[PDB]
Amino acid sequence: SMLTELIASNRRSAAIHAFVDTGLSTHFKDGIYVDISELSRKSGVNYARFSRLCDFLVEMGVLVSNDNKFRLSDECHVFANPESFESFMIKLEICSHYSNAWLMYGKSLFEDDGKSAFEMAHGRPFFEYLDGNKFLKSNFDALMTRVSNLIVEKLLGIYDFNQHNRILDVGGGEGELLVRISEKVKGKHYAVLDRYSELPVSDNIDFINGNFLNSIPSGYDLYILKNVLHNWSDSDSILILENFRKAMDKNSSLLLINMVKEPEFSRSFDILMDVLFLGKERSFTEFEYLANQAGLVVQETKVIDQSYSPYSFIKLQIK
Amino acid sequence: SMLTELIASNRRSAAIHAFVDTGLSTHFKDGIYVDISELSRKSGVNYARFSRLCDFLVEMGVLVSNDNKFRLSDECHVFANPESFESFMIKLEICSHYSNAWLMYGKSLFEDDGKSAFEMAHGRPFFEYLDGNKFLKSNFDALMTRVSNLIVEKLLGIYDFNQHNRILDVGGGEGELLVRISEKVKGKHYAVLDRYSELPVSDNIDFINGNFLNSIPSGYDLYILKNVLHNWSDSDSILILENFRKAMDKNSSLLLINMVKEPEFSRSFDILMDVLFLGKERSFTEFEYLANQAGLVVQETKVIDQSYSPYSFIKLQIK
Ligand SMILES: Nc1ncnc2c1ncn2[C@@H]1O[C@H](CSCC[C@H](N)C(=O)O)[C@@H](O)[C@H]1O
Ligand SMILES: Nc1ncnc2c1ncn2[C@@H]1O[C@H](CSCC[C@H](N)C(=O)O)[C@@H](O)[C@H]1O
Ligand SMILES: O=C1c2cccc(O)c2C(=O)c2c(O)cc(O)cc21
Ligand SMILES: O=C1c2cccc(O)c2C(=O)c2c(O)cc(O)cc21
Ligand code: NA
Repeated sequence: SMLTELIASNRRSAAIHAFVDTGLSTHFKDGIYVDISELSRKSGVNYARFSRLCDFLVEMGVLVSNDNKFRLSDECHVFANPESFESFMIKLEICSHYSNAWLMYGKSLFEDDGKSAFEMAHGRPFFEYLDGNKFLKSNFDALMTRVSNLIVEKLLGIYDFNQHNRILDVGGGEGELLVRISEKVKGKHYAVLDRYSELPVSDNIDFINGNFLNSIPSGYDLYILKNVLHNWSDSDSILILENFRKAMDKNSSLLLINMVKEPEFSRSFDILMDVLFLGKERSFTEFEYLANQAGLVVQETKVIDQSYSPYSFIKLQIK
Repeated sequence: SMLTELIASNRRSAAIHAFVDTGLSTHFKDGIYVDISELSRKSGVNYARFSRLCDFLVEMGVLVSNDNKFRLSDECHVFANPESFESFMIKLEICSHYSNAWLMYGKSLFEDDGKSAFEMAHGRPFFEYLDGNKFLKSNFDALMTRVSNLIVEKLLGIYDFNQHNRILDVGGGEGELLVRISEKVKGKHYAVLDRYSELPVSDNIDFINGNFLNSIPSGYDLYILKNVLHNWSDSDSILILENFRKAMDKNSSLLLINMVKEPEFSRSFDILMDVLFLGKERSFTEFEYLANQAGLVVQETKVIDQSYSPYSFIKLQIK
């Protein structure tokens, strides 16, 4: 049936997880045809059982079968690279913490606590729990770094960064957005604000330990907020954009950059943001509405096309 | 993207799970259009957050949206019935025990210990663990009961049960197959062999606590073995069929009934049998081979069509 295979959709995720997390996928580099019998002798993986997994991977379109051998498909070459963002995605997707968060999702819909399904399972909100968990934090921060590394080339193309002097990336994570921007845009003051127990170090990057719910530091003329607001509710999103308006002067600009809600694409991510953060995906006009409540105005609006999702580039300034 | 939504396939299962497990799907009986605002006041679910889950269910084809109201699809009416086979399926599919089993699947490929990924996660083989876990056993036994109730109509159609006198259903679970056969085929002796701590009770069904790995009891002219062999290896499958031969005489008949591997259908179930049992999916000829190794001869092979999978009906006698 099609409904029973829809019920059994998790089996598709778990099969890819077993293929990628073990490191078996890293034997399929440069679109080579792998002999599974030779892979069995080299790595010690069970020939008969892994051959059954490969047949299911061929069904999913991850592998391609020819000449009694298997290659990764054109689109699934990323699984050969353990450094790829797709590798970090599946490692987090069906991990025990996410699984337990999903099992509290149903129950979380009836609660008016303000606690996410993640918090009900674990006892702390996502980012606070990550502070005491290397696995979740390292994989999450790594994923955020890879997607930051992918988009940066297009950001520099669509927006002139040389017109600015003092740049702050609010919730910048490991800080790879401004590090890569600073390499191609020279002789500027660069700062990255996030929650740091230990401050990261990089040449001409000012790492700040702070909280964007409490306050943003003033005196900067370019502010960046990439993939933050979709981890928050409307009220918290307004509170963040309010703290920008207090900090920002007349000359200042805020680049609200985020994955955007387009009808054509999947709502699956919208549900994940509800489970992990009690947040949501938003459209251009939804982002614009929250900005208007905070006391900000939309000057420019452009779309950035990434492989996995469309992005919403919004240049905001104060009233 | 197509790759990231294949990676995020677990989100479909988990979204259906939250919809069914809570009992929100039971409000969508007989294809009625549910107002979510009305459902919010009645049951107490968050309006905005459940509305977002419904929009994702519309994308999956579980719900249909017309005039800001949601009904179940023609195929997905089953989710309205909490005692449906599909309702028990999703309740087991992404439960913590299955999740932890899948997370040991990758590691289990490199072991030649004879331990399933389930046993590696939980410390005992599947059925032995179900003895000390009512959640898994009651849901599993219930699922096996519902699929037994679905097939019995077609099974009575394609085989003459009136010719037989003494009937034993080996690994018959709660015994719903023989109970439904006994209701229409009257005046026969009926017995259901399985692993019972406490014997089930039913009108003229002889429930036997036993072990088909150890021996099958002799003195029956009809034997049934439905959806057992796909929970076992080839050697264990041969051991069971050998125990049938030693039990059976020249006039005896064994109905080997099981979900069969057809190229057209998904390999997803084959991987689940590997994770849970170290079992496998098998074709007609593969089933035929194991029977011939055990010293059984095929009399009559037929195909039974079911909604979710094709079934192999193999009549076996000794020689
Ligand atoms: N109260 C808070 N103050 C500052 N940073 C916070 C915060 N709550 C969450 N964050 C940070 O917000 C980030 C959200 S993920 C986005 C990371 C980065 N901007 C990127 O696009 O790749 C995380 O790095 C998290 O640590
Ligand atoms: N060693 C053993 N001896 C007897 N029954 C066993 C067994 N190991 C597993 N079983 C039983 O085999 C069944 C597998 S599921 C099949 C149940 C039923 N025949 C149906 O098709 O619906 C379970 O009920 C399980 O309890
Ligand atoms: O894959 C992503 C992701 C990709 C691109 C941009 C993103 O922001 C994310 C993101 O936030 C995210 C997440 O919060 C939790 C996840 O398990 C996975 C992802
Ligand atoms: O849905 C089934 C199922 C359906 C029909 C016939 C079956 O045998 C099964 C079965 O065995 C099974 C299982 O062993 C574990 C599961 O999580 C789900 C199922
Ligand atoms: Na390896």
